Amino acid sequence: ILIKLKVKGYITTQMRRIRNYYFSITNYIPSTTLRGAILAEYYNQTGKIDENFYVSPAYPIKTAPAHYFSPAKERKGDEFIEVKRILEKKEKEFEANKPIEEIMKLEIDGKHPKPKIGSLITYEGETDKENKYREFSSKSIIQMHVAIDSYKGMLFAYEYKEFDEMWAIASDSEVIDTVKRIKIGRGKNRGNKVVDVEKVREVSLDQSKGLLYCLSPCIGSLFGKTFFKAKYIIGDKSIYSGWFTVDSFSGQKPVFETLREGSLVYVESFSNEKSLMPAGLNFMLRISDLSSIL
RNA sequence: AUUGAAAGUUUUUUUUUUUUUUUUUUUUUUUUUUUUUUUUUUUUUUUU
Repeated sequence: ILIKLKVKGYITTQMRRIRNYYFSITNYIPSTTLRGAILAEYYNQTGKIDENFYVSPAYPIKTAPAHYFSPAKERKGDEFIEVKRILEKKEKEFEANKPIEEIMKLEIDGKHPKPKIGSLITYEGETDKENKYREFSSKSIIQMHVAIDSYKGMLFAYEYKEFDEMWAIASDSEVIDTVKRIKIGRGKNRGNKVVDVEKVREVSLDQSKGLLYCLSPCIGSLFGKTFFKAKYIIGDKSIYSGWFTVDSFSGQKPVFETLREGSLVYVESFSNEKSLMPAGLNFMLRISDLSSIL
């Protein structure tokens, strides 16, 4: 199921507390934060919360994290290209005994590109088989505040981010039906401008064996709980600081490093354990190209 | 129930002082109140 967020306002994101300041880190909005906001709205409306809810991280509309096979033609530019139906043209021979070092040959032409896995990329145009793309840059501001009882005693600062329409995939539930606007950010009761959630057409994506684009920061296994095994993993390491309930005591702030978002992993088998989509991770999917947003 | 939270960018400061729209500039120069008109006509210093 697809959702739409007509944000068009200044909101915050992952903060890096420094002394007493706060700084923007992720140019996008992480699934955990969204899920927390959407569940807080449910709690406000009713209070009965459910942990079976999963929502993909939202990204600016018509944008997507970058993967390895979507590099930038310039070593310092922001213009990205890739082949139509690349993953079908890629993969495939993964069934065959084809050397991976030969598989990841990006020298389609002279002056071969350099990729930046996990960056916000905006679709641009057709341009025959090689689709035009552009890196996404957002607007940020600084909001500093004073502390009084008439007379200053301390100081604080914040960094807000400007976003256009936002899109994300969630779980089919009445929660989104009964929730319309969600306070999002570090300061939920101070600093929000405008927020809303729009339901749109249902989305049916298939998760099965084969090369899959890990939208969320996937993790192969945790605490020995094996989720899936991958032939070859292409991406980057990430650090996860989120929330998950294990029913009984405790169940907050579990820190476990993971794969960076947009990493390419060739998984050939899964497991039937407690899926980590509600924990905001493991939102892989099979796509023909980045045009899967359509 | 967002990793997560709660702080007014606030107090405080007069756009104020110095400077006269001032000096010089005669409402005067010229023009005869003259010009035609007889203080005139009528009347016995006088009678019974």
